[PDB]
Amino acid sequence: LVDIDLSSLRDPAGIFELVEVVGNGTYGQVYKGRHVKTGQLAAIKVMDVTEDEEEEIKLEINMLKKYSHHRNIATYYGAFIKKSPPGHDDQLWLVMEFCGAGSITDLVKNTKGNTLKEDWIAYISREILRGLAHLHIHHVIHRDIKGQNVLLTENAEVKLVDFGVSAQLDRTVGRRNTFIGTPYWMAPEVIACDENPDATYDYRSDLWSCGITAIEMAEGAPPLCDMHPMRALFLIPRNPPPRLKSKKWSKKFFSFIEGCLVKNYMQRPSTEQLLKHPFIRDQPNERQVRIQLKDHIDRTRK
Amino acid sequence: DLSSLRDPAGIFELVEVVGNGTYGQVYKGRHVKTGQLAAIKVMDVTEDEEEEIKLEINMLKKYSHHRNIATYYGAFIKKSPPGHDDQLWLVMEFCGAGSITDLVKNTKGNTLKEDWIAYISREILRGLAHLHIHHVIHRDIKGQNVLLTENAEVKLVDFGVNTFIGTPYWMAPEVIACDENPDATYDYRSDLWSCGITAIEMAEGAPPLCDMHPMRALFLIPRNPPPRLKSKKWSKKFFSFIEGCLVKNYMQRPSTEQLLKHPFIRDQPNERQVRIQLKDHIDRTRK
Ligand SMILES: c1cncc(Nc2ncnn3cccc23)c1
Repeated sequence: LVDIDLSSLRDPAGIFELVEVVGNGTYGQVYKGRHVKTGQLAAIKVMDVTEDEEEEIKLEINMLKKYSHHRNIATYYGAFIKKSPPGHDDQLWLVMEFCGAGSITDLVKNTKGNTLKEDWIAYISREILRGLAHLHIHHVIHRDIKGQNVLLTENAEVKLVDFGVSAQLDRTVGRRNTFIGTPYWMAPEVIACDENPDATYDYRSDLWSCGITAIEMAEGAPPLCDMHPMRALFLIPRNPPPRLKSKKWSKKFFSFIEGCLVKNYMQRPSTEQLLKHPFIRDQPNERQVRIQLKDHIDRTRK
Repeated sequence: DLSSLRDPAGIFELVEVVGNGTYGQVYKGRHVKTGQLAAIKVMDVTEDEEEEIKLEINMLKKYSHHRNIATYYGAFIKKSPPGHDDQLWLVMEFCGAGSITDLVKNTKGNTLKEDWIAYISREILRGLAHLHIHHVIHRDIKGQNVLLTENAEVKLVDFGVNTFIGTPYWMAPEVIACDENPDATYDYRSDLWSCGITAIEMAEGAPPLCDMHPMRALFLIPRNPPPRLKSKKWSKKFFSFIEGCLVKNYMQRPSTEQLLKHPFIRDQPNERQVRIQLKDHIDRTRK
């Protein structure tokens, strides 16, 4: 798009507009929007921000790493501030490519038995991996791969949520930064312990999260769901790699999970290696899966 | 019943973001009909929730009636259009002077006078003593949850409160799971550790380890010796009070009643003047 500037905080007038009526009290909810110049739909994350946070947002935007677009990433369109008079708070807008069919989590929640068919898991997992491969080659770690951050377009295209990942813009607004988020999709290396005191992310941390997302697609929830988050945090580096509960799954799927879920990131395969895994590489029903997913989308849209 | 909750249209308007009790945001709310101020904790009702907010509202109305706890007014449901969750509005007492964190950040040198720390710490302890006798653990004592009214009254907010971990800096060692503590216990005494961290925050402008990434702070809290005031300027009674709050093993940590008898808390002859001095600061902070 012609009027996109990812390096500056601008007024959205004449660039983007909300289509849904946005009320009072926003803190990260996503609304249908539109690119004014092209008419193309957009997803707009809206947050009420203080005058102080706006100054901070400006610096964070300067630190945004850049990367070309990719069919498996919901294109990030920038950050905007919609001004209010002094005293009353302004609103930060984070703008992204619109994905109509909702998240992978909603898809599984809406599916009978909260389990997706294996060939659907293979298709979705490959698209996630292709999205990650693109970020990784540009030296960007997603950091929040989970079913809720993997979206479907109307045409069953798979896209990773990008509301400014290379500077975690959506997890800093209302002091959500000082906070440890949800731990269920966290790799062992991102959690500090005796052998790992400097809990440092690596590109490979996204691959562990991708494996947890594949279990989430298979069982409707990540392995340590409902457990107090502090206990999940203690158990992740200690427990054996999570494994699918049901015996119904193919050997290739169990094998794919073993690849993602190597606890020691130094021994965990790269995104390129996981893309060559038979579960991902061999998809002869790929044409049909898209058709099957596209029908599930159109049937839930009523 | 949750269905009995009315729409806030024509009753309350959201003015500006004041805090965050995450879940959701906290707003300075203006009563449309009277012009009177209130704090509004806005949250999306997944429902799901149902019992979760029902028991939050239940404990808000049950325990808000103590001079050291901000009083609960009522609740509203802002019905949202399809495709979005409805919003729950919890209306609370607006504490005009803001949080003790803001107070210290606005103070020159990011340090409060010792007799102010003693006064604030005692009111926190009195608020905690009320919750503890009613078998309630606050679980989130920190400068951001300790507020000052315009009359320099000290009030606690966001008590008795879930798949995410908040900020870890004020967490007691027992609330953090490790080899020797796999269960991550919450005891009434966990609030006392947090109270000690809040006293350091009042003294230095930030809790110990504020620098560290939250995950690293989480690893260091059970390992590091009890935090201690950096400056040598503080009195021995204040160092002694911190030693009392900051006993790492909660089984050996004094109760709220024992800490209320500590000389730093018990001996406050300038109590009348401190309130005057605090009221002066808050009324001065108007620009
Ligand atoms: C409930 C839960 N978490 C935070 C709050 N914050 C406030 N509440 C009341 N007055 N006030 C003035 C400034 C900030 C606040 C309340």
